[PDB]
Order: sequence, then structure tokens, then C-alpha cells
Amino acid sequence: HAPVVFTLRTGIAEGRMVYIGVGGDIDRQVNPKLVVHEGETVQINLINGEGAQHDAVIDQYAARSAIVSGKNASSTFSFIASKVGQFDYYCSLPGHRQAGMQGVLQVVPGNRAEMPSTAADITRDPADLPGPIGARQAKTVRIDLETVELKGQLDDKTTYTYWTFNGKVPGPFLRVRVGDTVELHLKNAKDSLMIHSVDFHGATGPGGAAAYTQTDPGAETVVTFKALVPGIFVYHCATPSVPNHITNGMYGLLLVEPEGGLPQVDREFYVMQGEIYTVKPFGTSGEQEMDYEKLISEKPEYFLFNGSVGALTRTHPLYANVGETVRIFFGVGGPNFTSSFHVIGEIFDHVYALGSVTSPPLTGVQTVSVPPGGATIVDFKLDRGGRYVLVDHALSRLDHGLVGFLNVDGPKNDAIMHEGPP
Amino acid sequence: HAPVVFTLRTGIAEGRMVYIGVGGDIDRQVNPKLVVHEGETVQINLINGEGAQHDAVIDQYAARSAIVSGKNASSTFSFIASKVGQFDYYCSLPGHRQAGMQGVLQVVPGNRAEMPSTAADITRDPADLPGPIGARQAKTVRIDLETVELKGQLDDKTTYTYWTFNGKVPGPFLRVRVGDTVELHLKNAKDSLMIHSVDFHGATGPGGAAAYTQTDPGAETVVTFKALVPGIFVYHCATPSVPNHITNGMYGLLLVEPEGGLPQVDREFYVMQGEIYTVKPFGTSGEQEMDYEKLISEKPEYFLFNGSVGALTRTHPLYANVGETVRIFFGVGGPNFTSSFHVIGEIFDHVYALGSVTSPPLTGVQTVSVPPGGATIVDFKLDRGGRYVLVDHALSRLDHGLVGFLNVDGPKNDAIMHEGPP
Ligand SMILES: [Cu+2]
Ligand SMILES: [Cu+2]
Ligand SMILES: [Cu+2]
Ligand SMILES: [Cu+2]
Ligand SMILES: [Cu+2]
Ligand SMILES: [Cu+2]
Repeated sequence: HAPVVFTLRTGIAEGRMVYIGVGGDIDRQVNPKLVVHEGETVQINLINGEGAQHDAVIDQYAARSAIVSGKNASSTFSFIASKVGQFDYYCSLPGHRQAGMQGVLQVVPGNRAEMPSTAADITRDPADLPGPIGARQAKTVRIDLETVELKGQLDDKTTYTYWTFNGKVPGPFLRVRVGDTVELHLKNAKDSLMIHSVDFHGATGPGGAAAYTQTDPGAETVVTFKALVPGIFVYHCATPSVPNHITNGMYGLLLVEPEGGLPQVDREFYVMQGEIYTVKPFGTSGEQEMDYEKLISEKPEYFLFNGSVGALTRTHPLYANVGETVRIFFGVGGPNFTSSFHVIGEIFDHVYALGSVTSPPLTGVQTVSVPPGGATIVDFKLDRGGRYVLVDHALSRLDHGLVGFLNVDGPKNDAIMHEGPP
Repeated sequence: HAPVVFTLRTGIAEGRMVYIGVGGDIDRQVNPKLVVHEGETVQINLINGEGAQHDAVIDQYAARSAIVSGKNASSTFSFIASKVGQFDYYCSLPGHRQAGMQGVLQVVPGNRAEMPSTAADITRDPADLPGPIGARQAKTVRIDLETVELKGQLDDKTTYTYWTFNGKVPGPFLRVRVGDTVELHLKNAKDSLMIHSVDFHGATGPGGAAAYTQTDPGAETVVTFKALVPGIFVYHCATPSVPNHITNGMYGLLLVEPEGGLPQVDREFYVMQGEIYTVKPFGTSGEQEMDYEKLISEKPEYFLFNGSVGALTRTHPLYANVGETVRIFFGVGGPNFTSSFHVIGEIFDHVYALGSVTSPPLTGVQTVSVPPGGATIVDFKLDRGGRYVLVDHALSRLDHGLVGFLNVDGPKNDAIMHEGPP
């Protein structure tokens, strides 16, 4: 139940008053066939193109838009494609159907197949992080990062040129103890066009290590630094344009554990939110390219968890069991937008405000603001089963790829939430 | 039977698919009421605005356009408004009438009243010329011309600033005998903004008298010249821009009679064709203004006989009697367009080719090319009655005001032309 979306603009084409497809598999097609699989949720966005009165109606679903009157006037509607077959969408305004305003919704049996990928999977699995460090003394820790430029699967028929730490977004989850001495090796791949670097928000001194790690392609820099302060820190590339290096995917988290370790918890997850600024709108197939004017004006097309559309729903969702306490390390690479981080169907037992690991966490919190170059820790107990949904509660960002699933097996109805009265 | 014309563009307005009026009393009105008087001929021009399929139909007249499909695709139709009342014009394409494509034709009893004029009547009556000079000796002839700038009635709710000889278009018909000595006085009115002058095509020497008659406002020039050559000559202002002075109305005819006089004829007429180059299209009400880019590019809006729309139909038509031989002195002031001069329902008995009064006229001629700065003489016998129609047979110029009537009382049916077989 991540909705199949179709956008229709009313207008004049092929000598008729028609619906015209916008984006996706239907861009610029007149009265496009909307192909949907049994049991999918369907969202249809109607936008008035030419300025007559219009709706869209599907009789066998008793589903309709509102009547949209002026140019750009819009109405979205949804329904569950529960019945297989072909169903007319049409305009009910006097004569508009006769004039040509009519197409077919095709509901096909069986589950939608995955689109065979074209580019490397650049999505970091949210379970791909080191677990708690044992109790142990401070020591010297060697960390190896490689900066890799590579084409990645941004969406299921859409590619983009990512810049990464170790070929994934976000970069490796780095885990040390306060007092540790970090021996960082940064290798910039031979095939890189750009100089790359790293700034750790958990390091003290020039550029957060950036001033020592400006690494030419095929070259290596080595920096040592002491993890003086416990916290959950975003690290990122700091080679100009830094915003460019960040949007392209060069961000990750460094946990500097406090002496005690963090509270014991059953399961840990690694999630980072960022934006991608493409020439073409969200939903456009093929090789997307970076739009500099959109980047510097903060007008992105993609809002992503862990690098890709479907990252945390289709390719690498979160899995957990009822009764488990879960911790999410959540950071915003950005480069520009503050996340209103929230898990639909859960409440945060603990929220580590501004990523403070030393100050007491806040308790019983629905939603937390995390700035770009900021991170936090949330934990909660999975009291019961369900699909729990990670969102930025600036919820228009759903319509730009920003949604994740935490899948937890258990009955539909228990004492905590169920269908009838009690 | 000079048709009442209405232009409709299809489009989207007031949230409906509609007809939109173009020019006239209906400009930019949606589904405009077309007001017509009993027995008028109605021309409706349909132009496709937005690119759906359209026609216009009027059921009670069995009148319709063709179906027009692409943007700018057009169909004109006509009919006689023989039945008083209200009649729907509508689009017959599936659903288009329901969608809003419908207005009313209103046919009102009685004759259309004349619009009360706003500006001076600047139309030269075609009967306003001196008759044949007696047989007599060459002599000195004094001619007085006054250059007057004044607002004139271009069309029945439309004005324009005319420049004229003696407040009318064309200027006075000048009639001398070969050998005559012309003492020309040019008085430029005190209220003129511009210097004015005159070039006679029938004078020999600098500028055809123009070099002696460049007259400041409130001033007077006097030139003497010998009429050395017989001919029918256009005269015009020759103050720069000459094309500007000409379009504004500063042209007329000089007949230098050959020694014999011209062949005896019952009735004589004075007709001149010119163009006016307005910012706004033909049919636009109010004060029209000159469009310099249209003038130098030869893209006029008005094609006129004797200065005005309706000059030779409504305000000053030609009148004659069956059996009479008629002569028309016809010249093109221009400044730019060659007239294909023709009288519908008549044949030219004699045509004085290139305005040669000395070379034998051509005989039994339907239509004669007259260049700008050119004139001719045509004569014919009115064998029978009717409304005879003066045209430039470049007949799109009908739709820019270029039409005149020669009214001749007599039966509908005689031996020369009648309804049944013989
Ligand atoms: Cu509609
Ligand atoms: Cu970089
Ligand atoms: Cu930073
Ligand atoms: Cu139509
Ligand atoms: Cu002049
Ligand atoms: Cu001339």
C-alpha cells in the first residue's frame, strides 16, 4: 500500500478534448491506459490544462475527482484496485465524454514484477552497521573509506551519477568509543573525475579532517584524530561544491559511543535522508542529470532515504520482531532540508535531542526536527505487529520518493489495536 | 445585398468550450448575439482557435459551415436572413453544444438604421466633377487647391485623420484642354501640422509642380504650367513621406482634354481607389491610427473607393438611367496596390489603356489593371437596369471595404437577362 500514482492534465490533442498523461510511463500520451495490479492503491491527480470544467469518474469503483474549473485547478482521488478488468475513466461534465474525455484503467491479476535494474544498487541496507562495541578501553582504530563515482538506480527505470563513500548511500556507519584515536585512510578511486574529502562532525580541527583529506583521483590521504566527544555525528565530503558532493550521496554517520555504551536494545538501524536536484521532474525515466539552479535555490525533485526511491520499501526495507526494542540512528545528509522524522504507528520512547548522547533523552515524542548536518537517535518497543512507515512529516515529500517500511510480523487484531469495539 | 459579416473563433472562456467574437460589435464576447435585419445577407466566418473539431449550424436556415479541424482552419458560409426571430448557432460535433458551443442569431424586422456619424464626411461624391469643356481655344485657367488635415468617417463607428485637397478624397476633379496654361494656387490650411505640395502627372518640370508647391501651414504657393499632353492624370501630394501623404488621402485626377474633347457620353463619374494602413484590423470601432510598419511593408487594413467604407454604397453611390452611355474616370492614388477594376454585370465598351486619351481604346474588356499613380477611362451603355457593382477583382479586398454601387432603375426581367428559359 505505497500508492501507484498517475497525473492527468485536461486539454486539446488529436482534434478532441482529452486527458493527457504527465510523467511516468504515460508522459504526453492522450487518454493513456492506466495499468494497475489487483489490490494496488491507485492515486489519480487531475490538473485542469485549458480552463473548462472537468472531473474524472470510474463507475465500478464509485471513485471520482472533484470538478476542477480554472487552469491549474487540481483534484486527487484514490481507491484500491480490488476488481480485475478494464474500467473507463471519463469526464461527467455535459458532453465532455462525447467530446473525447475518456480512457481505460486496466486492473491486471497478480503482483507487479520488479523492473530489471540498469545501474548498481547504491542503497545502504539499514541493517548494514557495526553493533555495540564491547565494554573496553580507548584504543587506536583504523578506518578505510574509498570515494567512488558511479551510476546508480535512483528509481526503477531512472539512473543518476552518485558520488559515494564505498559505493553506497549513506556511506559506512563508523562506530568508535569516546577517547579512541581514529587513523582514517581516504582512497579516491582512479576513475573519479573529482577531488574528494571527508569532514566528520565528531572530529576537532581544520575542516573536521577535510583540510587533511582533499584526495586527488587514484591517490590516498591519511589523517589521525581523537574522538574527544560522544555523539551521533554526520560525516560528509567537504570538496567544493560541498552541496554538490552531498546531494550526489557523500554523507554518513559516526557514532562516538559514551563510556557506558548506549542503552541495551534488541535491534539497530542506519537511516539517512537527502535530496537530489534533477533537470527533469520526479518520475521521469532514463539518465537524470543535476540541475545547478535547482540545487542553489533549494528546489529538489527527489527526497530519499538511503540513496534511492524504494530504498527502504522495495530493495532494502527494515525487518524486526514484536517485543523487540529498536534503535534508529537517523541523520540528514541534506544538503538543505530539515526532516520532521516520524514512524507512522509508533511513538518514540526516547529521542536524543540534537543528537546529544550525554543529555537525558526526551520521552513519548511523535516527531523530531533533524537539521541537515544533524543526526538523532530514537528507540521504541515493538508492542505489536504491522508495517511501520518512516516519513518526513513534511508529507508532500512522499510524492518525491521519501518513504520507508519497518516490517514486523504479528496478528492484524490484538488488545493494543483491532477492528471492532472492545 | 452587401453582406453583414461576423467572425467567430472557437476556444475556452467562462469555463466552457465556446464561440468568441472577432472584430466589429462582438470583439472578445463569448457566444455573441448576431443582430441582423430581415432580408440582409449574413456571412459567418468560423476560425478554429484551440484545435478540436468544430462547425456552426443554424437549423431554420439549413445553413452550416464545414467541419474545421486544426488551429486556424476556417469555413465561411452565408444565407439571407429572410425569417425574423431568434435562431441558435451551435456546433454539431459530439457533445460540443452541451459543452457550451451555442449562441443566438437575432433577425429583427425593418431596415438597419445608419450609425449617426462622429466625424466629417470626407467621401467625394462620384458625380462631383466638371462636365465636358465646350469646344474653345487654349487659355489661362486658374485652379485653387487647399490642403486640409481633418478627422473623417472611415467606417460607420470608426474615424481616422485624413490629409486632403479641399477636405474630400479624392481631391477636386481638374478639367482643362491641351494647350491650356494652368495658374495653380495651393493654400495649406493654418491648422495643418504638415507641409503639403502637389505633383500633377500631367505637368512637365521639377516634381510635376511639387518643387514649387512645398507650402508651410497658413501659407500659399502659386505655380504656372502648360498642359502639353492630353491624358487622364493622377495628381498627389509630394511632401515626404509621400506614401504617408497619399494613404491619408492626398490624391485626385486631372483630365487634359484632347482638342476634339472626349467622345460624347450621357453621364460621367469620378472614382479613385486607395489603401489605409491602421494599427487595428478592418472593422475595429473608434479612432484608427496609422501603422508605419504596415505602410512600408504594403500590408493595409482598408481598401477604399473615394475615401471611406460605404463611400459608393451608402453615403454617395452612383445613379444612372437605362439607355445612357456612362464614362468612369478611374484612378489609383494607392499608394501601393494595382486595381483589377471591373463592374459586375457590365462589360467595358471602351478602355483607354494606361490612360492614353490619344491611342485607340481597347473594346469589349471585362477587367483592366490600373497601377498606383495610374488612371484609365472606361465607358459602357446601360442596356438594362440593376445594381452594378464596382470592384477591384483581387476580391479579398471586398473584405477590407472596397465595393461601390451603380444604381440603375429598370425591370428585374427583360430580353437581355431574365429568370426562366426563353
Ligand atoms: Cu471535462
Ligand atoms: Cu566528494
Ligand atoms: Cu558539515
Ligand atoms: Cu465544436
Ligand atoms: Cu500632403
Ligand atoms: Cu506621382
